[PDB]
Amino acid sequence: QRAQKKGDIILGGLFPIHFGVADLKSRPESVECIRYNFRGFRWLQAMIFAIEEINSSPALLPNLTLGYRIFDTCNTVSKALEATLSFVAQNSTIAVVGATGSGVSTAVANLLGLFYIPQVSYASSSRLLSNKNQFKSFLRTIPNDEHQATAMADIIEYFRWNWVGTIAADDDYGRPGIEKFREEAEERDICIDFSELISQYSDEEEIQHVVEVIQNSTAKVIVVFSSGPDLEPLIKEIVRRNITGKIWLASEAWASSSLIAMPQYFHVVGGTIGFALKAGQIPGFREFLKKVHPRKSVHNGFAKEFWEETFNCENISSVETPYIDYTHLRISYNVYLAVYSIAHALQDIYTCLPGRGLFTNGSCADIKKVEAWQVLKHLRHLNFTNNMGEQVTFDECGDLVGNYSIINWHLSPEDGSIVFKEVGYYNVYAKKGERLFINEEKILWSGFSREVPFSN
Amino acid sequence: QRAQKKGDIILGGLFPIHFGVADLKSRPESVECIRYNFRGFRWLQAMIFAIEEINSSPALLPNLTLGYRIFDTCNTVSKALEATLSFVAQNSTIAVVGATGSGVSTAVANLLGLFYIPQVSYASSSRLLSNKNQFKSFLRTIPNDEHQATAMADIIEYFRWNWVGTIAADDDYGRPGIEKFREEAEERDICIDFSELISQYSDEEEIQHVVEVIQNSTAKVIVVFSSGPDLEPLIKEIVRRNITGKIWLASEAWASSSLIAMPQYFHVVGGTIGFALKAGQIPGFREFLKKVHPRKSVHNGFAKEFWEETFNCENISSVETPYIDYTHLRISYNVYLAVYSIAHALQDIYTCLPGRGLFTNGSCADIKKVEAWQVLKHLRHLNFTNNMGEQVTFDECGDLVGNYSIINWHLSPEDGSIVFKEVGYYNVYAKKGERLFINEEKILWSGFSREVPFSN
Repeated sequence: QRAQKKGDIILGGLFPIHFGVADLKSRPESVECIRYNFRGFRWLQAMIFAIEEINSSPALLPNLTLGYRIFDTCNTVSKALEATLSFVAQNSTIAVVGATGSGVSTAVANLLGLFYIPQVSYASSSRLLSNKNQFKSFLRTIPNDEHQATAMADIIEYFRWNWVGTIAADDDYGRPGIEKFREEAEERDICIDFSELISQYSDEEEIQHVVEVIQNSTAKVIVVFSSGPDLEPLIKEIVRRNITGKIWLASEAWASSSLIAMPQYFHVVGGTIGFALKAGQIPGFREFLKKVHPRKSVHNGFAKEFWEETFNCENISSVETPYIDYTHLRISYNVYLAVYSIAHALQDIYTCLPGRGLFTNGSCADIKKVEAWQVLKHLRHLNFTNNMGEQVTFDECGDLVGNYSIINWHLSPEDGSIVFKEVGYYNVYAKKGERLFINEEKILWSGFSREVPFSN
Repeated sequence: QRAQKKGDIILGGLFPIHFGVADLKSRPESVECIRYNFRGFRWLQAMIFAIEEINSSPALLPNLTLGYRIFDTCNTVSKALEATLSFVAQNSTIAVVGATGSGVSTAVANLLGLFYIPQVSYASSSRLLSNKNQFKSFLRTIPNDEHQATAMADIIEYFRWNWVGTIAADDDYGRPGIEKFREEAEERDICIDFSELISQYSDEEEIQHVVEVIQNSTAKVIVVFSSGPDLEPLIKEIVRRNITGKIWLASEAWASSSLIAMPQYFHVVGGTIGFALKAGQIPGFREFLKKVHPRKSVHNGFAKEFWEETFNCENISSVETPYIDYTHLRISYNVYLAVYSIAHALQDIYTCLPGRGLFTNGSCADIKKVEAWQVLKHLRHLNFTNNMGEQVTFDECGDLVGNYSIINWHLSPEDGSIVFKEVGYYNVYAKKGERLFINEEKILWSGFSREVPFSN
């Protein structure tokens, strides 16, 4: 299954269409995914949507079509790596949209970097990815977790808390991020009661042990740096243990994750203050999402599966699912800018006056035979503006930043569903000590109480 | 340059023959190594030595020759990855000796795992490599750093110290290891004055900052988890800063590293207590090392370089160098067992009675057409004995353990060189609290003083 389309310029794509895959008595026989990832399918959608829009856009890259080769990482390096090999078979993909996971992106960046194939991630936020010495051809349209780690400490200090816990996934997006927060704390005089590591495949024993350490601890505030899949197993047992009254500080990855944000668990996950990326605006994207259908599209071979999953195999709106059930496009917007950033780099090459080329002898690149390294060069020196009206320009470490959005989980009496209410903002562009804004109101501590909890 | 030799069974090899490699105005043009790694060349030597010995060994694998395909990782994933691709071009290498670096091995294990190619590392000691969920085809002949992290804490508690520092390389062999030690401390009531991260390519500013944090701190004991190259830059400035009286606790990687262990720095690096792996015994290896010569051997294309480096381009003994200047073979012995472990696995396949096969239907594998996954199966269930007289059998996470050797750096008045005197032992096979033995004598605190230093 691969969303593929013919084009003069081919752009690779790696998306988590699923959440994870299922001795050697025989051939390994590969492995199969076992959990469809709605929203993740809406991701590749944006990518394809942006490609179509730019093809229909005469101003951007005229007399030139752009094709795409998009696969499924399924939150597994193995499937992601097999794909990355398929991308560098000739070395042709001029660029590949980075994967979402920090660990998955790390591995793909290793191979892609060897051939200097520009990789623009849309979710990877691991500080380790900023090592251009190893990740030379890595670029990310999402802020690193260094800023996030700082914001959490600010919030804990803001509510006068000195006794807190810690739970991070045993992988790139968590262990490194927590390290930064640990350093953020202690300096602000915030003692850490306990530190725990969880995984999507933690043994039931491990889960029991971490739940045991969650209890016992007198700390009521517990910071959590983990994606939805890794924290899914832990929260499940916490729910049956019915451990309530523990306030959780989400970490973006699971701040808007439906995997954890479900009414059946609101008893414990209720009132979880987390961090969301600034909501972007992709116009005409809603209609594109509704115009999906098997037999139709054809290129997006991923539709069949989607349809089977959304219709137990008919209007998409008929069946509720995170695919079209969205209020703010955040990571989806990141993907849109990611493909647009490459589009502008290619357009720059298409429009480079001789003697004004960033290449040697001020020479330009023949887009008729553009090379990936040439795109990387331009991508490094990219300074265009966003559709939202915002100058976009990757930094020296190929990273662009943006303010966060403090969010608090609240229950809606209309449908009993979990509505995420913005409660404050964190201005990254601001100065230190004047970057955090949290309206004390709109904060339902522990899902209901409106009195700041005690955590000393 | 590749040490290659024809054989029915081909075993890959990745060794750090060097210590590291040297915009996009033009094609990247690859990169070149810039520091020969003596001892590292002595490593591949052992590998080749073991291959020859087993070929000349009729009992082990009769009527069967074994060829090798060995390259240079040069402490760089990029060169290492390019090699790993060369190994899986057909997928043929039945097995590849793992690299030395934790980060380099991690990446190679990703690709090798995809094709289930058994990888047996000889130095990689990163706990993260024990994640068989990701590293399914990873096996290591060296203990993880979890045991080491425990030993350090024991030593600090043994000498009644509560105020200590921390300096780890910003990579797999350091950041994860220190995390374990941090947890080891605090529990033993050992406060950490400061924690710093260093790299082989840390900016001079970074070096100045870490040296500044090294000073100021009242902590006299400073634990250091880093390989020789990463700590080389920091120690250089500490020497010019002439910061003396600071006791250092080596971490195996640099406990016997000539890069740091040099008389010109004994003023600061003097009296550094570190951890060394149990010394193994490879018989007849000395003569093999002396029988090296360009024009001769031919297969080891790495000789030319070696010769140029050892003779500024003649008897090898004439020129002193860590290649033949060795008193205890440790990692070299690890490589010997690594290739022997594969040899025994292949011999098991060569001798499997029908109906007694670890494969389905109790079927054996046709060694005439042996597959890598079949070798992996056998490697998992390997239980042979060492030449030193020791049963060798990888654990569930493909890791074998061994007692460590507390070492203290001492100056020899005969040549003014830095002699490493064994001072104690750490029995991993022993119980908790009864595994650490450090003779208080033979300990020259700060290189000279014989009075336990004060670090509160």
